[PDB]
Amino acid sequence: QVQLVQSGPEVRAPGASVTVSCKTSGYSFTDFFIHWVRQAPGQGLEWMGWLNPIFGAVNYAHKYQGRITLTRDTSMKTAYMQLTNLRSDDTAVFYCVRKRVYDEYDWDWAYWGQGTLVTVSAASTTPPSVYPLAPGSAAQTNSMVTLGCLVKGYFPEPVTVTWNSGSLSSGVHTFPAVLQSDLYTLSSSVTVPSSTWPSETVTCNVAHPASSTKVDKKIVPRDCD
Amino acid sequence: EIVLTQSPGILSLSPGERATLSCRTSQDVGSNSLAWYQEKPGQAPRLLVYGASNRATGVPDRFSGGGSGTDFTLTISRLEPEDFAVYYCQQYEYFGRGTKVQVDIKRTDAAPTVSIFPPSSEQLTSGGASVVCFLNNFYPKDINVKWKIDGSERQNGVLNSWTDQDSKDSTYSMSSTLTLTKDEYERHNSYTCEATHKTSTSPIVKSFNRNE
Amino acid sequence: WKEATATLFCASDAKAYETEVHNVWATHACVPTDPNPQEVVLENVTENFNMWKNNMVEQMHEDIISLWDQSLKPCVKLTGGSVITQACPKISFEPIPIHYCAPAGFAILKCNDKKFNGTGPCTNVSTVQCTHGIRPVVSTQLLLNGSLAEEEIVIRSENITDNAKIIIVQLNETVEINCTRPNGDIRQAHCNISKAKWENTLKQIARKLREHFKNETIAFNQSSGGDPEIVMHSFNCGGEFFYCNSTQLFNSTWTWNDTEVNINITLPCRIKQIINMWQEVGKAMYAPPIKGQIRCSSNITGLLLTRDGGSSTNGTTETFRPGGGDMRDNWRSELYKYKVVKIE
Ligand SMILES: *[C@@H]1O[C@H](CO)[C@@H](O)[C@H](O)[C@H]1NC(C)=O
Ligand SMILES: *[C@@H]1O[C@H](CO)[C@@H](O)[C@H](O)[C@H]1NC(C)=O
Ligand SMILES: *[C@@H]1O[C@H](CO)[C@@H](O)[C@H](O)[C@H]1NC(C)=O
Ligand SMILES: *[C@@H]1O[C@H](CO)[C@@H](O)[C@H](O)[C@H]1NC(C)=O
Ligand SMILES: *[C@@H]1O[C@H](CO)[C@@H](O)[C@H](O)[C@H]1NC(C)=O
Ligand SMILES: *[C@@H]1O[C@H](CO)[C@@H](O)[C@H](O)[C@H]1NC(C)=O
Ligand SMILES: *[C@@H]1O[C@H](CO)[C@@H](O)[C@H](O)[C@H]1NC(C)=O
Ligand SMILES: *[C@@H]1O[C@H](CO)[C@@H](O)[C@H](O)[C@H]1NC(C)=O
Ligand SMILES: *[C@@H]1O[C@H](CO)[C@@H](O)[C@H](O)[C@H]1NC(C)=O
Repeated sequence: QVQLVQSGPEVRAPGASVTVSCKTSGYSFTDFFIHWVRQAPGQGLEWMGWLNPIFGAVNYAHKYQGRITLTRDTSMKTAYMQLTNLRSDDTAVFYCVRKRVYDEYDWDWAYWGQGTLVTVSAASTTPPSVYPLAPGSAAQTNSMVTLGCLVKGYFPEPVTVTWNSGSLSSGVHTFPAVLQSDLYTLSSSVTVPSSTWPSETVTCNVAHPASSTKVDKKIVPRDCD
Repeated sequence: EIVLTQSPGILSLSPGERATLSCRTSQDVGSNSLAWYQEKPGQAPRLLVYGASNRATGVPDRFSGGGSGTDFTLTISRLEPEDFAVYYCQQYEYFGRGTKVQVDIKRTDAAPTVSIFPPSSEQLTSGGASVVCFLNNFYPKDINVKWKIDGSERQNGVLNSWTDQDSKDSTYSMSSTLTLTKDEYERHNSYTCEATHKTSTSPIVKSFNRNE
Repeated sequence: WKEATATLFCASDAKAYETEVHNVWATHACVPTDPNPQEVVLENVTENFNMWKNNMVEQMHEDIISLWDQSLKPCVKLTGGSVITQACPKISFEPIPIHYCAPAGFAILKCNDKKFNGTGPCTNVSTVQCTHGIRPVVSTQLLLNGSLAEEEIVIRSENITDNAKIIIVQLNETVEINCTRPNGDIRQAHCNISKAKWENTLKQIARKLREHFKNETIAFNQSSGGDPEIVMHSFNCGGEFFYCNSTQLFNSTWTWNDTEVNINITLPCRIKQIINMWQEVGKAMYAPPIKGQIRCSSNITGLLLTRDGGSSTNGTTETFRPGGGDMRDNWRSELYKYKVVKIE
């Protein structure tokens, strides 16, 4: 079975370099080209180049010619891609890919690697601040009340947000993260019956595995004078 | 070069309907070159069709590719929940900019539930101030949010986030967060959140005065 | 004239007494040459040839692999976990013409169209028993000592707009290349090529390339990477492996206005002892070069090119770099005219 296994995700600063490996199994390595495809969030799939394992012949797309190097290790059945002078908008998922059938058309890419995410940021591992969002003091008690949780200024993605240790899932809205501050921020909302809160505890559980961070913040009614 | 124009860019449909994806190349490419790919977030792209009309291994008969000269079509006969993704046109090393099919189970129109939250006291201790405003459980997806500090339109510092269609009530939700320095926050009083939706001819407004 | 695969045999004028290594192989693997061979010009005949799917190429490949494997003696050979050490004496090395012949009951059809692009129908067709004498020169980037096109330079590719597919240029005029290891560093050598002759050839090649990329600026650029055997014009001269920096010959741009109009071009070369084998994946180390002048003046009659892909962000310019490596393309440049057919 043809298998393309790539290396783990990498975080790099602008101007640094990155190298991605593609370990190959399941076929005769020297009989197929290896292409590399870039997948950016709003740029949707872009070919970067191929390497012929017979010797080290390469073809580099014009847009990448000065910044890309494609090598291989036929003994280990592994292809490599090196990218230099990484820019702020170079964040992308890079794929290692092979064609469908030997000797035939070269661009019918039936076998992909799992992909390697490379994140370019000047930021370092930063834990998030967890801020509670509670209604405004008076709390005009309708049937149900919407609470919230603001997870601000963390790096890198992801974070997991639960409500009451997962006991509350109905009416929960954890929103996709956004990027300003060179950091990430997401908000989450839970809507419970007005007889539930503040009568019973509603806590916001936030987990940031990158920075060894797990915080719980109980939502308390605001006090005013 | 060879440019591949995929139309339309966005394609909103409901499970069960038929999706016809177009792709037009700048040159004649015969009838045995163009290939289609399926891109779903979290997994590698998947080859769907090669040689314009040949189904790849493991793809069901729901996916059908056609066309010859410069007009090509990827057709999805019945469109399952698995099929909602973005699909790419390919010839040689060149790609179309993609066409996304979106889940949109049809529904009756629903007003958003707007909730505005002042900056918490914990954030103000750290010199920051964020005003969060949720717009929950509305339909259709199209919605617009305006922020008004002291009656003036505020555009800087607004960052939005949208959920996909909820898998239980066929609605959408959006979160808007206005971020300010704690100083600029303490220099104004009324912070209001304005939501324009298809349902009401006048916007839904939630507000709070820092005086109370 | 139905076409099928058939085991070929070879004919050559090899000398039974020679120790030259091509002569030794041909003496016991081929037969003598027909002095006055027959050639019947077929009339009102049209057949389809395909140089890119020619079994004659694969058969000649097995021959020259077999030749080299029982001929060149490296001191150490590294072939997948295995490593061999043996005596490595210098050999007499100069390729001779090898004809390829159809067995009884088969024939060879030769396409005589002088603008034949490599695939599709051919109208002026001949039938012969054997091909012309083909010298099996192992090289990269440049095709040496081959046969010329009979009218204009011809560009050949399985699909010219597919950057993954090699381009074989066939010239109609020879361009000399004199390579010398002067009798300092005993691995240092050079090759001289006429500046005017080469630059005039690039002009005409760009024009033929311009026909498949109408308007468009044609550019020649140095190899983008790979092992030394393909980044440098690589070839064997007298048993020694030459590696020549060819940058000076691929460093020019031509627009639809540059096709509108002595001194040498001398490339620095190295004689390497550690070579990357082309027959199989593996590394072979040979002995240091012989002493004395090492001279061989070959004829450049073809080029192996690879076109850069991707959307050029300038606007419109095609870039071609020297390719090679798969020696099947070398035999292909000589076997494109022929195909084997069972007599029916
Ligand atoms: C070369 O490729 C183009 C585009 O894929 C195609 O239209 C043409 O038929 C091909 N030619 C041959 C000889 O395969
Ligand atoms: C060569 O010409 C034939 C028709 O004369 C055509 O079918 C074939 O595609 C051509 N091949 C090229 C241009 O590579
Ligand atoms: C070789 O071909 C070129 C164009 O391809 C032409 O200008 C030149 O005259 C030809 N030379 C001979 C000797 O036929
Ligand atoms: C190359 O060498 C041959 C003899 O080996 C000689 O006749 C010819 O003039 C030389 N040409 C150049 C350009 O050195
Ligand atoms: C040759 O290719 C290099 C990239 O390897 C590029 O920077 C340079 O501009 C090219 N020169 C040309 C096309 O003349
Ligand atoms: C060939 O020589 C040029 C200088 O003219 C140099 O820039 C280039 O790097 C050399 N090529 C190799 C493969 O060393
Ligand atoms: C290439 O050509 C340019 C101008 O024709 C020249 O300046 C340069 O030295 C040549 N060689 C290289 C390696 O750029
Ligand atoms: C060109 O090279 C040959 C030897 O290959 C040499 O005899 C001749 O003098 C060279 N030309 C010049 C102008 O030096
Ligand atoms: C090309 O042929 C000449 C004449 O026989 C010979 O001296 C030279 O070594 C040959 N070149 C190669 C690379 O075999």
